[PDB]
Amino acid sequence: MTRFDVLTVGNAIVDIISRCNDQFLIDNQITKAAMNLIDAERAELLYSRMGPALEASGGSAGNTAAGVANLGGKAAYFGNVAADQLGDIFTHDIRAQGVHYQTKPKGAFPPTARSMIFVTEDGERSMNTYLGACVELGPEDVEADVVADAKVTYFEGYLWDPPRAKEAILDCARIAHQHGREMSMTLSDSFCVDRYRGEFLDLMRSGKVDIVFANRQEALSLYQTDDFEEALNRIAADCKIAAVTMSENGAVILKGRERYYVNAIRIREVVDTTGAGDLFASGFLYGYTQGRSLEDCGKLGCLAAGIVIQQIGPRPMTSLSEAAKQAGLI
Amino acid sequence: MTRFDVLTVGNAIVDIISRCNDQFLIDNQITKAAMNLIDAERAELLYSRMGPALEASGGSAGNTAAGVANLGGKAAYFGNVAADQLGDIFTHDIRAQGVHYQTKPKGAFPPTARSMIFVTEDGERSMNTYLGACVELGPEDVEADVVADAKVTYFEGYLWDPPRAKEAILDCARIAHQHGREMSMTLSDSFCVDRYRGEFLDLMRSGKVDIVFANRQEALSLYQTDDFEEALNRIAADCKIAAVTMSENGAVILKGRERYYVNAIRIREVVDTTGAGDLFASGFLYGYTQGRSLEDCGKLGCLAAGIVIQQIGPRPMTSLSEAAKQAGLI
Ligand SMILES: Nc1ncnc2c1ncn2[C@@H]1O[C@H](CO)[C@@H](O)[C@H]1O
Ligand SMILES: Nc1ncnc2c1ncn2[C@@H]1O[C@H](CO)[C@@H](O)[C@H]1O
Ligand SMILES: CCOC(=O)c1ccc(N)c(N)c1
Ligand SMILES: [K+]
Ligand SMILES: [K+]
Repeated sequence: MTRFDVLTVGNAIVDIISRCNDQFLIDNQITKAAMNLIDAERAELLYSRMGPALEASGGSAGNTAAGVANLGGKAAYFGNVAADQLGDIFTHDIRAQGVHYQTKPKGAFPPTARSMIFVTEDGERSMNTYLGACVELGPEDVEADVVADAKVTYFEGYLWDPPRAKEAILDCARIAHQHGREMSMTLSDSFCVDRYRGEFLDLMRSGKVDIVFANRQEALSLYQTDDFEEALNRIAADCKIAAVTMSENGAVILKGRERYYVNAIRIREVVDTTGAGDLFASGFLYGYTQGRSLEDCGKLGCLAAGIVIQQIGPRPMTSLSEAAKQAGLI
Repeated sequence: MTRFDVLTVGNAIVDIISRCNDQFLIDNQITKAAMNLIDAERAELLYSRMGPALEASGGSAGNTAAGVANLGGKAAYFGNVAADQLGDIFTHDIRAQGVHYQTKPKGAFPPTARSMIFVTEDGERSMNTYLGACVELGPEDVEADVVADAKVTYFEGYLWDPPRAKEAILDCARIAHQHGREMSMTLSDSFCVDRYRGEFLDLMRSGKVDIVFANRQEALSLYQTDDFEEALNRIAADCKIAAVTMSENGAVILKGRERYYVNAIRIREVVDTTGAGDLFASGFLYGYTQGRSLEDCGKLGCLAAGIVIQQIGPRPMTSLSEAAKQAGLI
């Protein structure tokens, strides 16, 4: 009997969300559909140009933990905020969803990370992230008893950007595996992959990462190929289990020579794609820690992903567990 | 020609929004559909029990100014925040809508006001407001040049709660009337009216308030009657122009013996009633300052109101001016 099903580790972020036209992206040299890192000066500049906005707790892994909790699984989260109002919001939202969150702020500066997310008419999201207090996450924030007591520890590729987070993750890897648990990562973003390609591959090939999440872009980038079939064969060879999403075309789960294809739910309208990948991981990891088939994990992933893209905000405001019961996924 | 069509004055507040069941209201002794004032200790308590939330810039008058700006009118706002992150959010959202907002924060403490708004399945909103830095708004925040140059200065009844706001308002009344402009107020909330009945009536009868906004509940409370026909006759006798909203039953505008009845627009679904009255006033005051007839002012009000209640958040995220152009109201 174990304390947690899923522990996630990520950049703790509050989203600042606004709708824009595509000319806004071009005028501001914002790479569309991507995570764009920005300094404090650029953050002020972009905000000055941003329309009236809504705020909502974010962070890829934070969203994923929240999604596991919503579904009914037992979640935990590691991520550093500042001792400020944005930090208080982040802390409230994740804890109120029923996720264990005990990471202590280190001070007020740097302030709590934020991401200005611009949503275009097509529902695509373009993120502009000032990492703030995220740069302070290190080994000192690893709650060893939590990693030891979690079926899966899952982390973002995004953590390779701040300086010392990777050290926390290696510490996590070691504790998890010594306790016979498994480690999971998402590739996060195609440019993030570009930046850390060798390191990500090393994590997979050394056995420090057991299950890998990727979308089509991330997979294509990982192997710098335009051949998706090549990407699928290579990713299968590089990790024990790979879950590869393909947006409206659904997902394929890979294990050794096994492939399991899952359909995407049919959408009324794409509101905002923010959190689709995160919530796919929520459903997959919930199913996975409940002992479900790799196909059923895929199904749960697509269900959670499908729900999150039909609302504003990265964390489902409706009941995932209820949705899963209605869908016969239970 | 003048710089401003509408100046509004109010409690500068950021909303913290969550959906709840009706048992939540009962267990926490929250008065349904009402503005519930709370201290710092109660705010912490309620937040600790609140679910994952979304933040959005609020304040009744704030929403109203932003709504006038959305429709194409020239707006200005007086309201006091603190020098903190919530205050920076408030300052951003109202300015980015093209509202003149120059009220200077006095420090970091008390912090920026916030209201925890719980939305029930029926779409009703129950607000729980800590006034924070709002208690510091006073005559010193009256930008005399703005009042002098605004066609209408509009204020909340809610302003009678903080200690010195009423002094700013009397200064606005004097300046507005001496420059040949009009003063407007909203009765805000039925319990607010209970609290300040004598003072509100005196504002109306002395000529400091020319145009009054009320919903059915507020009108009945103003005269402590369950006879709505009595309320309409009495309100028409106490102010020059009365705009009385009746939710799904639309509105009635009253001027002397004239009555102009307006229908509510067709609604897909009542998502969240937060801002309905605020945006009615936006539509009304936009028409009014554009020389439109009282009936067409009603119509523009009902349109702006009808749009706001079909979304989460108190400020329409879509173009009101475009909606009005499509609506044949121009
Ligand atoms: N650098 C980053 N690291 C982790 N998460 C991020 C980063 N930038 C944006 N996000 C989060 O990604 C989520 C969508 O997947 C958003 O909620 C946003 O907060
Ligand atoms: N005491 C108050 N004074 C002014 N506005 C308020 C108060 N409490 C809540 N509000 C605002 O009322 C709006 C809905 O009319 C919400 O956006 C909320 O911010
Ligand atoms: C409900 C939020 O309020 C506070 O935390 C708070 C209020 C007043 C103060 N002076 C301080 N320091 C904090
Ligand atoms: K979304
Ligand atoms: K609303």
